[PDB]
Amino acid sequence: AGATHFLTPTGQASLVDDALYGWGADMLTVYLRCDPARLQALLPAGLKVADGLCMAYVGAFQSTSEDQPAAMLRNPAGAVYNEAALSIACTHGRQGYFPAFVWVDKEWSLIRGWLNGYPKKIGAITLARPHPYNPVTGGLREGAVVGGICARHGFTLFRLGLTVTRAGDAGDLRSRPATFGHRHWPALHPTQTPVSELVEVRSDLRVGDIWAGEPFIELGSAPDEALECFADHEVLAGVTYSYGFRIGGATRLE
Amino acid sequence: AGATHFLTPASLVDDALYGWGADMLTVYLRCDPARLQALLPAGLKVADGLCMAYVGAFQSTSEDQPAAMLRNPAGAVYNEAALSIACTHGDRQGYFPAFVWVDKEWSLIRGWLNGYPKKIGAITLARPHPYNPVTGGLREGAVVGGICARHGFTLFRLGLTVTRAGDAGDLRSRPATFGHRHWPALHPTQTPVSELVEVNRSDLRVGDIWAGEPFIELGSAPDEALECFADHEVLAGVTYSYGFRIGGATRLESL
Amino acid sequence: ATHFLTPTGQASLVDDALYGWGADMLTVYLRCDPARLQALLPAGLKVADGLCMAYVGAFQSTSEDQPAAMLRNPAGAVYNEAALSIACTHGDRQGYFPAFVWVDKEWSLIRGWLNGYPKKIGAITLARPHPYNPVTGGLREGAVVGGICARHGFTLFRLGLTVTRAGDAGDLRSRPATFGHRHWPALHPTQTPVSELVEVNRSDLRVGDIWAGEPFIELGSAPDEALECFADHEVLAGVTYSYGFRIGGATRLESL
Amino acid sequence: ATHFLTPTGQASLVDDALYGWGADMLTVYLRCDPARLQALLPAGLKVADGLCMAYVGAFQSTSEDQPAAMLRNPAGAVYNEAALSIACTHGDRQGYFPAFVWVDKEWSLIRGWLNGYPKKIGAITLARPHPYNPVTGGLREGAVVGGICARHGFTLFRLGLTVTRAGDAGDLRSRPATFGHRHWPALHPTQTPVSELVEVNRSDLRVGDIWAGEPFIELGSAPDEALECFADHEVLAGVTYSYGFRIGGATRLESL
Repeated sequence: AGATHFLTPTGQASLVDDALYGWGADMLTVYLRCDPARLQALLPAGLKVADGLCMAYVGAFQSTSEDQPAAMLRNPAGAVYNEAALSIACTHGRQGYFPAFVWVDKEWSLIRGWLNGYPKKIGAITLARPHPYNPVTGGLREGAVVGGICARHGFTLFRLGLTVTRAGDAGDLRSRPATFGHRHWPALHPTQTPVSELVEVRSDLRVGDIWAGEPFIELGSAPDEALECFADHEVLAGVTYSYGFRIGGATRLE
Repeated sequence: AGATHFLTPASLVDDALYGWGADMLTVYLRCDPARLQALLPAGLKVADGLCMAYVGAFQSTSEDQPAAMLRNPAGAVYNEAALSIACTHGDRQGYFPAFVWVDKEWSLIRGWLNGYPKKIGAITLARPHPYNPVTGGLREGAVVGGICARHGFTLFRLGLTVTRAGDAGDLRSRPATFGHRHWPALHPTQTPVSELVEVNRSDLRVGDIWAGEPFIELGSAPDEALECFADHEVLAGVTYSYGFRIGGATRLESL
Repeated sequence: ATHFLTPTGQASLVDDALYGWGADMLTVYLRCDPARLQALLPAGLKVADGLCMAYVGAFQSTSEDQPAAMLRNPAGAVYNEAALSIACTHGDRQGYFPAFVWVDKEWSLIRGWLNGYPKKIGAITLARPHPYNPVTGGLREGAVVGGICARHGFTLFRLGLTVTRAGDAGDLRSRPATFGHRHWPALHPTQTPVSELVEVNRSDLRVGDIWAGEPFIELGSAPDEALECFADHEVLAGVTYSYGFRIGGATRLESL
Repeated sequence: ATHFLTPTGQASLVDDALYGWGADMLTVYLRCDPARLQALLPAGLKVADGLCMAYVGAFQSTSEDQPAAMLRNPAGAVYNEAALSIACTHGDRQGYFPAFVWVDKEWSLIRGWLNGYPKKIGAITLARPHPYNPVTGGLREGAVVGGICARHGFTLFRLGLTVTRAGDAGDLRSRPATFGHRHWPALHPTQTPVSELVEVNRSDLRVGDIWAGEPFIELGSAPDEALECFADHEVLAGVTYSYGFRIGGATRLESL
């Protein structure tokens, strides 16, 4: 069921399948508030910024195609990726997030993302959590620390951290049901066929192993990024957790 | 004038003319034309099975930011390996670069936008540095090497033992580069794109050409189709430098 | 304790502090020709019956001295590692000699070398099913686990497991000692070399969440490696598990 | 030769053969407070007037007795490197001590350490205009050159040059010696440590294709680095050039 480059009759060499995928992930998330007017400039036409709430995350993801549920056995690097993002709370009519800036370390997740309107670049991303068998720290508990960082082209993009203060629950995260995407494929020559459309993307959502705590975030700057759009912020809360979901193709809105 | 994500008033790619300079290691091969045809998009017809494998070190610059290299050096260089198929569109002769791996996603996306099928890999081109006092630079007896890998799998290895200075007779030049600009729908409501394009590069210059004894060794990966190039005859090897300018690829027809 | 040496000590790759590790592991046990493996052992170690261990792991290390360093330096707190290790003995004492090891963080490379663990830098991935993944679930009967490592563009080896059952410490082949060859050669005759056999024992050890299954291994080859030393093997067993440990400096046994 | 030690020796990271290098270099000269730089120097080296050099380079090395290794192992034949080095003296002998070095191939890290060059692994890019690029041309008046290095996600430093004129050896601040601290500490009191000052001299040296221009440097910061030691500087000059050299092992001068 491979649907992209490299196209061959077998489909073995395609980056992404036309198939349902499943994800499990561990996440470090920091909620922020920026000037809503600055964030609106980053939103595609038809989405309205909320009160400036933003989420920064660094996560470690494990995805599986329903078309090849055992692919991890022979191709482990095709089954895991890391990702960092700065996402903006917004509305279409319906509450959601628009993930304006996303960096991932596997291009199959980049392209799958782009096809469903997720703006992604390639970066280097690390999520560090205390391993539960680590005898010096144990795992997640009060006093545990979690860290994340992402970088691209030699530039630090942002750093995130959490000092865990207590076990948490769904109250400690700002869930908004929709994820809005901008499926965009521009023309570099006037004869090329462009695509530009708003889409909405997840079923079977489970969230758990939630810990809340004292967050920190430090934004970097790069000549080919626009990180300053998130610079003048209020840091609201931090949480770390695990989550699983299924996604298909994102549905065209307009 | 960034034209892609991230769109802000941070784009990977500019709507602008780009220039490249590059050093290249190239091995020409012949495979079964019938196997290669299966890799060609509709409307391109395989030639006699001629294929080219290359590993190159590229330096690209946008005319919109000709000095970007000063502040963003990693945005100005990339490495790339490819397996390309000699083919025709009508009577016009070209190459279709069926499998390409590059190590910078701005080159991946620029490639995809102009119909180059690219993945991200790790690619190294090693050529003798002219100031190296043990070897000197390129000359008779010099060796050149290239390798590319993805997901931990070796994709292919290339090499050359230089035998003599060369000239354009040693490059199997075909004027067109044909692409498949492809953007599929993952939901039936999404708008797909599938169109054949032709890249014309202006200002092409080739030089510092050396010919020699080639070698190639194909790997295998569960998410690649390297076997399509496996049963081959190794024809020739060359290393050289080349520069050109490219704009967008012109649309030829829908698929 | 190492470069870069400064008055603060903040730029040292490796320090004297005690560390703890947690890890998830994929391990395949093998049997090779004992005579071939003996050629890889430093003087004073005797091969066992040819038993070997291949592993791929995702590791997380923390200093007792800086237990919260992970908050500001996450990439300094995690690494992946792959190894081919040889079961052997020093006298009647049973251990492993980890002949070939590849890691993706040089602070782990250097700590290894200082204790006689031979390490190179490679690219290493361990993939296990995430428990929240709704397509697969986590570790269970029928789950698959994969690992791969590569260097210089060459696949070094691939490992995998199809889980068949829950497991126990019985499915691991414990030999307490890790023998090392602490080696620092002279590149000029006036330089001071080091060559000595050392022994590490874990001062804290935990294994759990053990799953056994059907293994596979596929060795590659590279011009600057000696993977063929492990090539003609019998595949014995496979296991995936979680692991925790504490290690200090390795005690010198004898000069070489 | 080093790990991995095998009878063949095909798996050693480093051999004691003579090597030759060719390289393209971006260099910025600086002056810092000599008192801060002295704190980074090992005992027996005296800081000069505070002159430091920052460089980013693309290197290509070849073993004199494996001169064709690049054909089959290209990644073993090239590396990138960034450094901050301190002008100093040993007696009245003038040299550089390369206090902080980041390289992207561990065989270059280890060869460095053996010869007393303190090296870590980083990601390093040197970008120079390719002569065949029709938008820019190559090196000329008005050309721009850039270099950057990073580790653990932290930018370490950035360098750049806007070329103003062709240059010559007058534009280099050549000091014949490179002084090293060959250091191999003990992690257990029974282990044999090494700590000695060494001197490397080039037995073949070439510099050419020199261009001078307007430099820039921007130091970063990291929790596991000490880049602030170079922070309060005066930017003196910038140059890009090509370089070739042969080096063997560094000679031991004295213990530390």
